[PDB]
Amino acid sequence: MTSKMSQLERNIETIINTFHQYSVKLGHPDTLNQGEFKELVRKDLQNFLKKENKNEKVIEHIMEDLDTNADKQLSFEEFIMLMARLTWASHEKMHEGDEGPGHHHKPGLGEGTP
Amino acid sequence: MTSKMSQLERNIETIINTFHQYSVKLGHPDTLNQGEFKELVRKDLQNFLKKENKNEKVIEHIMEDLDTNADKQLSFEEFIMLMARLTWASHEKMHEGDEGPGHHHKPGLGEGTP
Repeated sequence: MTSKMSQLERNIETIINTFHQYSVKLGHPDTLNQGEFKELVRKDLQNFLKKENKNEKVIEHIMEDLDTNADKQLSFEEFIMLMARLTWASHEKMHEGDEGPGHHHKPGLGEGTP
Repeated sequence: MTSKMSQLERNIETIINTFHQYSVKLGHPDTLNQGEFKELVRKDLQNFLKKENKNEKVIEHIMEDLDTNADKQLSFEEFIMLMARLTWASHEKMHEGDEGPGHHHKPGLGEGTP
């Protein structure tokens, strides 16, 4: 086994460093501030949170409501719970209608895929 | 743009459904219980949390200490903060010594990669 690393672990690492590229805009990337968080959602989550991406104030809500440390910033733990909120959304997408549809939801969350 | 999906979003989705395969062992996968969480860490996080993976009691701690809903289970939000704990660890790995080493840490977190 050359690849000790696993599917989830690599996936987490990829998330961590990319989220941190938005976080690193302040230097030692220890957070996502209002601007960094908005951009983060605007670029990568633009699809999963696309409905949310259409408004700035909704993102502003996650921006500071999740700001448990109350600095208008998001620490690893704070933005990570954002991923849980999004997990609940992807939980709803997890019920793929393709097995037997009662009502069809859009791909990946809201996505249009041929 | 055929791939509306983004690097982080796909990465999150991959995490969600795989974590949920361990969560789905109970049916509607709404959690990771003690056994499901241990296995989850044991299989995928076995590398990132490898030092932790060597003990069961440490995983048991994350198992129920993170169990904010106090059912000896981990909801999406509860296991997601686990990923933040692991984010702090990967934050330490994020300081890749390869740019200019003062002290070298093992790859990806603890990994040995040629």
